[PDB]
Amino acid sequence: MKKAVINGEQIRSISDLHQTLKKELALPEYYGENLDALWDCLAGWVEYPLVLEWRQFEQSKQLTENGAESVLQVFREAKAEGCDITIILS
Amino acid sequence: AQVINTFDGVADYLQTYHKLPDNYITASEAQALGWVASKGNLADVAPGKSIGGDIFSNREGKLPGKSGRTWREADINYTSGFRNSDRILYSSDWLIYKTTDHYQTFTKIR
Repeated sequence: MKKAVINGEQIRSISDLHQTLKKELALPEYYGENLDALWDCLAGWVEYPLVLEWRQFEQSKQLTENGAESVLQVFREAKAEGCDITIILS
Repeated sequence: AQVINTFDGVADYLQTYHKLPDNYITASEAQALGWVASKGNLADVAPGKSIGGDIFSNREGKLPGKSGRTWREADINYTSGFRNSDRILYSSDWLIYKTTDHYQTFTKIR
């Protein structure tokens, strides 16, 4: 298993969110920091099984605009397609 | 015969035959052959193939939408190992775009 953790209270912008994903999922250095790039990396880069623990989700929405919800939805759609992703929302 | 994997080769192929060249396989087809993306073993389970043909959801809305139009994508400049940042994007009505910066920017090429 690959484990990824987002501490929601430390996310102060959409950039912080994408940089945290880049580290936690061990993404490519070319990572495009956008929703199509995140989708591509779930589809054809990231290691599975994956466990994403996203804490303080509400606080991470505060400073990312609609970024936290759209990123979460990319993970849920990937899971819906069969990627072995376990999502823990705290 | 040429392994067609460049922006121009694949774009011309798409417009000419309305399909990708035979060296493209979808992510699900590659996984059925044993591809494990984090291992970077696509050339070992499917020699000479590149990932391509999956639905592209245009999540940042950078490509133009239209009633009835859907998009797909394929990898460009890939030959073996881990995937790169280059992709061709093509619509159901044969518009063709590319990205070389992992979907940050797109250039219309057909």
